[PDB]
Amino acid sequence: MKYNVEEKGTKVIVRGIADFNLKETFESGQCFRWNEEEDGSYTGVAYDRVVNVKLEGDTLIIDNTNLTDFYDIWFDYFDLGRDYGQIKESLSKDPVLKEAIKFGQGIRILRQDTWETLVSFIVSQNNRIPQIKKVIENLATSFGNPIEYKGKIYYTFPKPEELVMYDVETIAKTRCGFRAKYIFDAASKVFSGEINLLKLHEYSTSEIRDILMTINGVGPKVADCVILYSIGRYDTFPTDVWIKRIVEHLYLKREGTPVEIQLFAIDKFGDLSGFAQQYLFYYGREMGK
DNA sequence: AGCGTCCAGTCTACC
DNA sequence: GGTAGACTTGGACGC
Repeated sequence: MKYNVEEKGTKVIVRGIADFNLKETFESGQCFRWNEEEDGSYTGVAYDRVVNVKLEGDTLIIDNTNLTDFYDIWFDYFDLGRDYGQIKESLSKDPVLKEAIKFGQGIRILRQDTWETLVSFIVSQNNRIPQIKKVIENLATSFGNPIEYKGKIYYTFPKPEELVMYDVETIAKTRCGFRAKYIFDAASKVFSGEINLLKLHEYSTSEIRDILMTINGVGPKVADCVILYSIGRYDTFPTDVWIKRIVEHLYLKREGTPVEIQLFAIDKFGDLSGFAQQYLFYYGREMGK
């Protein structure tokens, strides 16, 4: 992907943007901390930074950042290096995905922080999106570090070291419920060095699954989401109830277990299963099931 | 009405 | 070996 990048004032401008849409990306069910501003731009808190992203045609405007942070953080965050046009063309050979793609032509898989993704999807279990978004912002406000942008105070996502000194009940004050003990166990295990997140990409996909599932409250799904949305292993297909029913209704025309639904997609899509999972998800929400 | 009953991945208990 | 039922918080839907 070829872009013309320039620093201009307190913002960074990227021209030559393709296969990208803010609304579609931030509402594909992968992230939770990005919110729409009145002009249609999005403000979010990731990697201990607060930025506003705005897309005007093929021009991206990232406010409150510098050329150092753009290449070090945001280039890889929005996965700008990858060609989604080739991915869309390849997947479109299946007629079901072609129909799914036309509704989400701008979905890109974000490369989010390992720790935030882990805790975010620990919170996601048996939980609707609006509540997940609320609990995460509670954790941020309660235990995060304050940063300001345009007069308003925003909060970073709490690190493991910033969570270990609190009891379960204190964590439970974020309205997370029974999930509090899982967050407490997750924070304890990373803080002790018992689970290394920086070196986690060195292991195979199956090894990573096993490493993360050692944390109480992390099963296959949470582990899969961390693997896809944070590690960037795209040959995975994280199966939630929604995608199960989407793959059921549109392909097999029967009913299935999360295991066989998963093995059907990885077989059919291969190294592009993660992208396919995104197009079907947003298409699933667009059709209303 | 307002009060109820159901439900949005993982663990635990028990096969 | 496998899974049914419990699980916080809270919003939807019944009558």
